[PDB]
Amino acid sequence: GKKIITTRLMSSITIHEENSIAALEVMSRFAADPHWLIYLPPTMSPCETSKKEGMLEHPIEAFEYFRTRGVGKVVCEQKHMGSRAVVIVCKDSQVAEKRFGVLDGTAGICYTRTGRHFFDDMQLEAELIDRVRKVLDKSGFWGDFNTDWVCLDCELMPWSAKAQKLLEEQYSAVGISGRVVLDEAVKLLKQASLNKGKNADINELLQRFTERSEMMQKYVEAYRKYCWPVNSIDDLKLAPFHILATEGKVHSDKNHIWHMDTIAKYCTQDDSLIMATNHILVDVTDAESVDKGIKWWEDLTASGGEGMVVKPYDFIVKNGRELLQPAVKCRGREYLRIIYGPEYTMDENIERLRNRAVGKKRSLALREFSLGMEALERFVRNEPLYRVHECVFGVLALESEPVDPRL
Amino acid sequence: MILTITYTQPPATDLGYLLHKNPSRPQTFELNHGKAHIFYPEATSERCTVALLLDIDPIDLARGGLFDYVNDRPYVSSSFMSVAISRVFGTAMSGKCKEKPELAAIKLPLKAKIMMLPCKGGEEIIYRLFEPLGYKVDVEGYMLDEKFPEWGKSRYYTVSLEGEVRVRDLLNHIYVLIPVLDSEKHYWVGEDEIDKLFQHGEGWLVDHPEKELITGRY
Ligand SMILES: [Mg+2]
Repeated sequence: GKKIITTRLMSSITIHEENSIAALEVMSRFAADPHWLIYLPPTMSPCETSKKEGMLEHPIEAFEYFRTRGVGKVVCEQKHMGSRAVVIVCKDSQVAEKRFGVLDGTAGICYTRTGRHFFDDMQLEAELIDRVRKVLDKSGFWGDFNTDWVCLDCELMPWSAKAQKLLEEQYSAVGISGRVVLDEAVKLLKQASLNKGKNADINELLQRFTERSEMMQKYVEAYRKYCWPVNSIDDLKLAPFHILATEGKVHSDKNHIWHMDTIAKYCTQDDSLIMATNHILVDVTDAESVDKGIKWWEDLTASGGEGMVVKPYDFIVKNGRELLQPAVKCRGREYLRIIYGPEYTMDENIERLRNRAVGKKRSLALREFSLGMEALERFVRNEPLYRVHECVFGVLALESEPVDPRL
Repeated sequence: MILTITYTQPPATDLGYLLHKNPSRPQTFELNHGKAHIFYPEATSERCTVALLLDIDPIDLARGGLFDYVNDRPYVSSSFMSVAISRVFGTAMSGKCKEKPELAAIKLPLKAKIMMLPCKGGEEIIYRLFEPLGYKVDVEGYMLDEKFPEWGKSRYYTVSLEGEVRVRDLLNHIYVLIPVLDSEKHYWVGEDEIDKLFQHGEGWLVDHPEKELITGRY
């Protein structure tokens, strides 16, 4: 049957039958203990397509999204290319049992956007949780926040730590087949060029395939940047970008500069496993500040960064009664070859990709954002588990709604 | 993505009449979801080589999931290669060659190269398919990524065929046998064309020792 959920930010969100059953599958077969699942992160929308020559995404459109909706300042954060990880740390196993109802003796958890343990090996998880516990220990975090637990929203690198089957079966398959035939194509045409249905020109063909070849090479360089071997916990990198909740408080009232600052100070000192996030503040009304944003994004992506997440200065923001995106993604030209394809930048391709519709994606994000906020507030005010769970379950169900996967 | 055919009996330019394509005139043919190019990287009295190049559009392909947009289809010798062979070498496949009827009627010393044939069953399947037709068969394989040998080897093979065979038989054999390896053909075209390129076996196929395997994969 149909499921209506009520949230503080949106009073009516429908979960349809199809979606509820698709969620029930993954939730009952592979998910962690539902006592830990107090939140699932939302999906995220990209910006309008760019006009600028040979560009699909560009900072200007994301800046304009907020400026035209009354938001004067945005925080741009590096978009780390990993896997979203929700990290909950308790001071000890007695805190987890008391506060969370968890019975298996653990004092923390790292889970994924679908609610599964990130690590197949519990010891490796416990090890990661313990490194975070010590950093919080030494920074004075527990005392300053009067809490014996914390829920962090993070990215865990490298990508290849979770995506190896995708890399093997899809990404590197395109890369080896692509590099091999495209190089051979160039070589044959060059030989044809030197020994020189409808008529074709040999030199134009050679020029075209030379370009297809150079793009394929750059596509391969792009995916490799986010892969490296993991032989122990020290090859990993955790980058928290939100402090979501501590005892008695959901930190959705704090601005993103606060999140960045508080995280850097309480989480990232003297332990290279836990990294700070490169970020900047941008006044979207000011030409000079916008120029800095652009320059900063251009440098980040030229040095191999995926792109940025553009967030409103305040965590939750509204244009009148209209809820706005809590985040807009704006990804690098080279990174996007992994998403739109190695050859998407060629003229005849990139022009056909400018006409994309983000309306549906934007609506899914708002609804998932609203469910996550509600899950966190219900848990922080001590409502029963099934009230927290229905919001978390709701996020999972909406994620099974079909939508363009390149967004 | 590439098919080459090489001929060395002087005058080797006779390969041009047999295939009904002038070595001095490169051509482009329209396919579903892209184009095919044919041209001659070499054409002398001693050596002639023809090349058939697939030019698949990744956008139109997908418009006809993330890996519907990013996939190996533009870069491999799938059933698209067969469809292109029929579109470009159709007369030669029939056996007609009014300029050199004698050459078209006998076995010629020929070499073919088929790049990036995806094959789930490995080298073994390729040998079982081509060796009984009398070819000398060379197969080479590839790792997925030489910077990541731990990801292991790809399922791609570049195949070399060499033998004394009629031009029409060489073309027919490749035309019919390539899709046998294409596990995702019924996905990218489906039914209409697949039936069309099984009718062409009406001979040697009934006598091929792998008739079951071949009829199964269709
Ligand atoms: Mg990502």
